[PDB]
Amino acid sequence: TLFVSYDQNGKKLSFANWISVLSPQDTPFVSMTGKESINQTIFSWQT
Amino acid sequence: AYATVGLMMNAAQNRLRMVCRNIAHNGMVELMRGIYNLIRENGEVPIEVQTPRGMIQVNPKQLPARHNLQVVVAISPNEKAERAQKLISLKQLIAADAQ
Amino acid sequence: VATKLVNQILLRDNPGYNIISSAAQECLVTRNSFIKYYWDEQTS
Amino acid sequence: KYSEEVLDELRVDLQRRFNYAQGYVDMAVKGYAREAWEYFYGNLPA
Amino acid sequence: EYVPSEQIFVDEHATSFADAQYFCHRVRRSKEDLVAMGFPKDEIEATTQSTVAWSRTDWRQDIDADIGTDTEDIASMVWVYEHYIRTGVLDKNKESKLYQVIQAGEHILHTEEVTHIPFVTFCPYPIPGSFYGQSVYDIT
Repeated sequence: TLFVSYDQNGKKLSFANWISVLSPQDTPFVSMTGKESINQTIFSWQT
Repeated sequence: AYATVGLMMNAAQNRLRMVCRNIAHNGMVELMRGIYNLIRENGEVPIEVQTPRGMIQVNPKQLPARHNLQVVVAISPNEKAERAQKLISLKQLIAADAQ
Repeated sequence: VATKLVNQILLRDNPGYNIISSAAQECLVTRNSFIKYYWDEQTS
Repeated sequence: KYSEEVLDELRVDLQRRFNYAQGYVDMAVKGYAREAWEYFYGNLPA
Repeated sequence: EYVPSEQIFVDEHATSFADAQYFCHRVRRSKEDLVAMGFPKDEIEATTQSTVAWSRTDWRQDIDADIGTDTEDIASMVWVYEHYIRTGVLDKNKESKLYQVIQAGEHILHTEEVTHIPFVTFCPYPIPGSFYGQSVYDIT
């Protein structure tokens, strides 16, 4: 008796985490300056 | 090639035979393939045909593809003589059979 | 034809012995070495 | 052909790349090639 | 032509000429050829770790020496940056083609699309997943 079958909503879902942020992390130097690989802890050059 | 006595089973000779085989397959063949394309893509080329004896301007684009072409490198200086003996053997053979 | 062509180009025209011998001795100590090719375009 | 507004953009991407390529290949290769010749000439061992 | 390993540049994500996204060669060229391509009305046109590393493949020589013929001489020689790059000279929308590109100081002479990089490398004792191999030096 009285079958409505309208408001079940039995999915019972958890968090989804489709977030999107707009925190800038440009850092132009990482791309512009350059990149070198050294061995020791200290480096020196002459002028 | 010298299984007569020079059987080549020296780890010293083979750790060298590796390096030249690298230079062949990473280097030399990619220079040839490099050219065959470059040439296959520009200019007009002649060939001293002999049947009529006279440069045939072979549209280069008319050429085949690398697909179809095997290349070899590090030829023996004397491949000529061996090819010739192969030919004369083939010749004796083909003469042997009249069919 | 191809053979003739390349060979002529590489040895009889270009200094291919200098090229190959350079890209060997001037490689084994430099880790890699290079050979490069072009269509040249000279005009008098 | 290509708009000067494209070419003045291309110069930026082209140069930046070159900066990183130089910075890499120096530490990775040319730093060793320099001493490898001086070893070959027997200059290097002090 | 043979190219000294000192005059070449490649990106660190690359492992081979196919896979390279950016590559370059420093070339010494004549003002003549450049005149052939741009800027006729001016020819006064006038990196050291390359020059050092090559100059110390001997000692006699120095590649940045004053060769003596004055700069104005059309026959003068000049460094240029020839490049091969995969990039949007178009809109990124476009497939990322590979271009040959040639520049002098603040001038692009020429560009064209090309399928392939016109260079070959010789290498004994190669290393996988890499562009540059071993050397007899590294070993001895």
